[PDB]
Amino acid sequence: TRLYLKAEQERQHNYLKDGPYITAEEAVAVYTTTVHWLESRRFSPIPFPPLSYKH
Amino acid sequence: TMPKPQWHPPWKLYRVISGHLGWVRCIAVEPGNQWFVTGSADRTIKIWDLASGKLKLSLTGHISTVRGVIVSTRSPYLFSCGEDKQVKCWDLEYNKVIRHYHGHLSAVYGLDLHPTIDVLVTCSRDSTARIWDVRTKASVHTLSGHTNAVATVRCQAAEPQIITGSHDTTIRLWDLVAGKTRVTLTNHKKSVRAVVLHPRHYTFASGSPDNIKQWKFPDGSFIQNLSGHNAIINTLTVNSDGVLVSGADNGTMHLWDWRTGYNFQRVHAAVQPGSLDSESGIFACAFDQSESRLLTAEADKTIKVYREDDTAT
Amino acid sequence: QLSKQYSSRDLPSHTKIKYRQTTQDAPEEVRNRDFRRELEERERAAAREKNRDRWDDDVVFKNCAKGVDDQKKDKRFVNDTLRSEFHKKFMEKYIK
Amino acid sequence: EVVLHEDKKYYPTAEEVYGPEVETIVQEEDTQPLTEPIIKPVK
Amino acid sequence: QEWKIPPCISNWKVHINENFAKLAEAL
Repeated sequence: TRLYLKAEQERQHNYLKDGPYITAEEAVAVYTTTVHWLESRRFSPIPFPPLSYKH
Repeated sequence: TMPKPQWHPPWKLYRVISGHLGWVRCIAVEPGNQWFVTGSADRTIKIWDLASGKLKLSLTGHISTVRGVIVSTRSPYLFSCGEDKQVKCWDLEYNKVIRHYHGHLSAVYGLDLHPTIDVLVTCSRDSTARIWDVRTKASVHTLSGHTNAVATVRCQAAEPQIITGSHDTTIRLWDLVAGKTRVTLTNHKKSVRAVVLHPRHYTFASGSPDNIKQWKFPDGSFIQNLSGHNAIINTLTVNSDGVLVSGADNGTMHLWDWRTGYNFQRVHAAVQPGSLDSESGIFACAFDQSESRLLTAEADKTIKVYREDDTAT
Repeated sequence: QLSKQYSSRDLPSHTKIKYRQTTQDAPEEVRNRDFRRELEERERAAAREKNRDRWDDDVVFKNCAKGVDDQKKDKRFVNDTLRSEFHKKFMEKYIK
Repeated sequence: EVVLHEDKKYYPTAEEVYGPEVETIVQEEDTQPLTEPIIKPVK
Repeated sequence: QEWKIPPCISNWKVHINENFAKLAEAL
């Protein structure tokens, strides 16, 4: 447990120092692709649960 | 000086061997330049091919840090001693322990073999040193004397057979058959960690954090004082060529002209790839049988081999 | 004042001393030997030995795995217990 | 430029620190597996 | 004076990269 949490704290600190590894253009590619998928799938967003909800 | 005395060639680092997981505390070399052995905090004893530097054989059996290692000349044995308390005799014919010498009350820091008699001499934190009959595993003598831990012990054939030093800063010379002290030297101000006997001259040297003293035999008349390099110094070792090497806890190593105290070279060596700067310094070091290679045991968990530079002048 | 007490450990064992023999490497041989020559030639031999030895029309990404040749991380030995590659592997293996 | 925590070097190459002249070799494992004798008996 | 030792009274007995900006603004 102690070792694992150490290397953990290491990886967090290295993720803050070294910045996001996903770069940028890649991330845009992901977001865009997902957008196209949900588009062709007619998926309507899930709204917030209303105060009156019978279920 | 006598006249800008004895020109010796510088040494260079030749090879670095990794492969201990703990600090290497001890190096010994086999009588035929075939294999050299190392004791470690890893709790192993490893035997390494002198030539290629490949690891031949890992032994396991000590419970704690192995501190001291000797390869007998006249019999196919290792002796090793540890922080455990245990001094073991390995029969290298089978790679197993055949005897164990029992009786020190604390960690055993050091050990050595009489060159002709067949008796083993050990130093311990418990402030004693023992003379052990190798054959019967018997405390021939117990050398009471120093007030702190005995650190380094050397054994010789002639007069004062046993030369020993301790952290209480005083050297006693022990008359083997009596098991009593002939000479007490008190000229170091801080702990004596290392001593060494000169192959031909009939003299001996001792090292302390403060400085390094040579001695006449017997009875230790003062002779010289080599001053220079100030660290807690763990190793003194000498070639037949009159080359005296001083290791140290801060990593530093210095080469000396035995005769004059001319310190021709200073070697400060890089710590290993990982590591930390603080884990530097050589616990111990030795010379192959040909006097052509200097081996060092380091806290960065390596073995370094130094080779005398052939272009030199 | 020596006690008549005994112990198992203490009893005789290996009462004979194995002296080194001539082919094992008796001191006689050692004294005569020129080690330096032997050490050099062995070294040379070792060196020689070493020498002898040596569609998808649609995707997010062009090849990531271009020049990624492993790297010498497992050749580096590190004297630091938490940043040794051994430790990384251990940590990787046993935690989820 | 960017380095994933997958790699991210700490410490220089082993070789670099010591310099070229010395040979640095990492022995792990060993050879001459133990049933072998260091010091082989006479026959 | 140099060898004054701080008493070891016992308790028992951060920076950020700018790439995050480029990423976040990109998204």
